[PDB]
Amino acid sequence: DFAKEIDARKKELMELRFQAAAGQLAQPHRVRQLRREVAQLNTVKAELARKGEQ
RNA sequence: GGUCAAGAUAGUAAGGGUCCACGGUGGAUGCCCUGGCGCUGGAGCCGAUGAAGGACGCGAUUACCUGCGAAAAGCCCCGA
Ligand SMILES: [Mg+2]
Ligand SMILES: [Mg+2]
Ligand SMILES: [Mg+2]
Ligand SMILES: [Mg+2]
Ligand SMILES: [Mg+2]
Ligand SMILES: [Mg+2]
Ligand SMILES: [Mg+2]
Ligand SMILES: [Mg+2]
Ligand SMILES: [Mg+2]
Repeated sequence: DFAKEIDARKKELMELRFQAAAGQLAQPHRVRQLRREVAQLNTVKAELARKGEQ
């Protein structure tokens, strides 16, 4: 399911990128926030790798 | 006074020269430190877990440097 959680931020980042290429990018911060949420969402995966499996 | 003769002698500067006054150019000199030099003393290896050094990228807007690496001027934990 974590891939499902990731690609939603991906698609919003894509359509938001399109909007930036056009005439409307009124909240630039929503960009890097979404990128944050991807990094976090992957970093958490790393913590379930070594945990449990040892 | 006036003609006539003889004689002497000034001022004109086209442009120049010396001096002065005033500027332009140009970056010496003084002052300054963001940069260096040396001695002393510490510390002294890095890499197949990918080194040293690079290439390409990551910004709302990014050409250069800096930082980073598709999780890309950052992500998690701890302390101040
Ligand atoms: Mg003249
Ligand atoms: Mg000059
Ligand atoms: Mg001086
Ligand atoms: Mg110095
Ligand atoms: Mg390298
Ligand atoms: Mg970028
Ligand atoms: Mg660069
Ligand atoms: Mg990846
Ligand atoms: Mg903290």
